[PDB]
Amino acid sequence: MKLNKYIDHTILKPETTQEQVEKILAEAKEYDFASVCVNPTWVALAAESLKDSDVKVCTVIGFPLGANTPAVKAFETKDAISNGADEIDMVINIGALKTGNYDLVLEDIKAVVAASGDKLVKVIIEACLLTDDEKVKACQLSQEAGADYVKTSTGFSTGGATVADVALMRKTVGPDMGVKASGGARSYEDAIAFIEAGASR
Amino acid sequence: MKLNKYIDHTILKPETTQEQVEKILAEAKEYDFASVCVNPTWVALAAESLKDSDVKVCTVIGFPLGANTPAVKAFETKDAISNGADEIDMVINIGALKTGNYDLVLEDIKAVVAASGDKLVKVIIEACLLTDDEKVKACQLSQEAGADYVKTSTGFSTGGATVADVALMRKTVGPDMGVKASGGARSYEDAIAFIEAGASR
Repeated sequence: MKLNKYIDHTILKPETTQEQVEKILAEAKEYDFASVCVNPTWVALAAESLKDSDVKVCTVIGFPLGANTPAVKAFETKDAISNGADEIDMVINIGALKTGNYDLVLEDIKAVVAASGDKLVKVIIEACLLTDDEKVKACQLSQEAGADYVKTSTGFSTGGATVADVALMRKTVGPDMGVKASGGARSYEDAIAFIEAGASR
Repeated sequence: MKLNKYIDHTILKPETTQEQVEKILAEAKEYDFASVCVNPTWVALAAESLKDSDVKVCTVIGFPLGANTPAVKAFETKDAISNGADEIDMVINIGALKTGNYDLVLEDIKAVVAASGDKLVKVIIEACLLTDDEKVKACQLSQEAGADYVKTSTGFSTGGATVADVALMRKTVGPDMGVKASGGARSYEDAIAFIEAGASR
């Protein structure tokens, strides 16, 4: 129970204005959600809005395509933290993973984690573009590189979280790593199903 | 009268593998296209493949949502150029522009131009998400900030270049700034229409 703390109040559409972000922040305080998720450009604003609030400021790194260099994702992480971010969601280098360049994927995630400091890092693996072997390998690489969560989706691709995917990730990273279901409409029914599949906080 | 020089051979999908990029490079040299456009993660690979050719290495900054901070876009620009990029396509801060925060838009584009050095900068305005006033102002800001091109689209939103948009951009920036038509599904016929509408190379 207490489903409100399973909700990351998210707004990441490119056309998003300040008014809409402020509306999201207001709703987040009023309904006491776990966090707000904004693009880096709003982090500062969010940080100022939620400084007296259990609600965390979450932002996205190398988002949503994850096709940046590790140096740039690291820099964007440290910048986001300097601007007031509490959590870091990065997008895995999907292309490198599909290429079989696991060394670069690992370097990438480690680059982001190193810059993170005491802040938690979630790695969006973008499951809808992956084979099952690639999902497993993405989660293993995420755990080895020292990430705290694996996340299903950006919400900007062909599909979001599936029960099978969530269960598979949970199986892969064990019980002590976070598994977040993202992407989708998304109804509370979906959230219940994902939690039952092994999704965490 | 010779269309191959209006073509920027582009591959930016997140699932893109090394083999596909190499195929794109091979096709680009073999048919003598203007450039290849890849995400930063491939710039180096492109730079080595096209070091002996007239074909330019083009990459994308703050792509495709343009919702990064100016420091990060500048850093990514410097990183890309250090990796061998010849041209820079940045995405305008669409949200700031829709907010009316023109100061931040201008600071953003100027940051990228400053980091650009002697390399050319195109500003992707993502026209499909904009009103006509915002399109005009995006082009004006791009011009004021010292960019060399205005571009219609990222190819990752609801629509790409339209003849009307191109004509409007050309009308806005005059005859000495570049106007590039990019985006969704593009037959040579469309390219003809856009060139006649005022698109450059």
